[PDB]
Amino acid sequence: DLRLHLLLNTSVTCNDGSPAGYYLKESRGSRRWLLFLEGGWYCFNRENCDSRYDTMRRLMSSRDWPRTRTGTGILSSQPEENPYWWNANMVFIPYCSSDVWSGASSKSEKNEYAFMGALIIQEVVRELLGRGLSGAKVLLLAGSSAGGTGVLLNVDRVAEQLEKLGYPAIQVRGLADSGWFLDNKQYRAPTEAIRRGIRYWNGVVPERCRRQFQEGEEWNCFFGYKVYPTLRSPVFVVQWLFDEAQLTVDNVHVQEGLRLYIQNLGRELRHTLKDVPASFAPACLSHEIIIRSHWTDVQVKGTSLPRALHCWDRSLHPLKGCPVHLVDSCPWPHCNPSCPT
Ligand SMILES: Cc1ccc(CN(C)Cc2ccccc2)o1
Ligand SMILES: *[C@@H]1O[C@H](CO)[C@@H](O)[C@H](O)[C@H]1NC(C)=O
Repeated sequence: DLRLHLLLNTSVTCNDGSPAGYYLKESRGSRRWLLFLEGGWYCFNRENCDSRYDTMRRLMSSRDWPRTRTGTGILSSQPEENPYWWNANMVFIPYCSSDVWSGASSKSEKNEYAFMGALIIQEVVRELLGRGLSGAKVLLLAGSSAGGTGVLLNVDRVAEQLEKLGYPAIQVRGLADSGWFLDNKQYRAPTEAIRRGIRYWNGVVPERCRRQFQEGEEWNCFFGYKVYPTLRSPVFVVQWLFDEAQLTVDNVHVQEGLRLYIQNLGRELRHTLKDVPASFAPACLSHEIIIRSHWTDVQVKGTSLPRALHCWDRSLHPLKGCPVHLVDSCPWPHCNPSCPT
């Protein structure tokens, strides 16, 4: 199991002012570190954050967190469950900031809630350097859903943090799972909700992307195909072609009109990944995968996701029989027989 540590700097807080934290299982024979960002949507004004505090409070507060968590999927220490990185040092960072890991605002006389996701990541990294991270060869920042978008927003800032602190030898990389969305036309909106969120959170985006889109337009950097070309750290993108959260925001729940909509969505997502050299994108209706225990089951062109990630590792030392770019071409959900049931 992974053991809970609340942050020693208690000014870095969850939404309600309680300390943020992380779950850790050390592997003293390994110089690889996996830091995973939890997901779970977000809230963008006082009224909908109040609702979330009533019935999704573990995503806003550490008051009720358990002392341990079992590592699953890519966070498992068993080679049978995790062929990729079973011997790595494992970290799970709970999502308690409701800001897609972008915020830098404290609770105050003028703010009912604190939104400190970007600062939580920074503080976890700093405290881990005293526990063994200082000796690392590779730090893989991973995440699912809102945490997958969080990887895209934060991987280059972690790389800059470690450089400025005097650790140029640690290679920082990103793994974004189910966080690559389209700002597309709905079947019957994310952009306006994210625009309001950034102002409510004092949200921050990567510097090069901010400089392209400029003031008032930072919401663009929450969309994978717009922020990814601005990033310097290596990033592997995992994305279902028919993501259930994408379909929810598109108001989709089969006649000709809906058939054409769904096929066009799959084609648009394929297009945005054409020039992403490390990626895994199966033609399935699902959401998240990398901390699911049966993440080993799905394959594209005969290659599993743990295998693709291992091939990525080798590429960062094309490879015969070890591909890193894997995108399905068939045009309908479950045209891949290995899709989750
Ligand atoms: C279960 C879950 C957590 C987060 C999400 C994705 N959801 C579309 C939120 C989002 C993320 C990034 C950008 C815009 C919106 O699903
Ligand atoms: C705690 O975190 C805050 C916000 O990031 C920072 O301003 C402060 O310097 C930190 N305290 C210490 C002792 O590092």
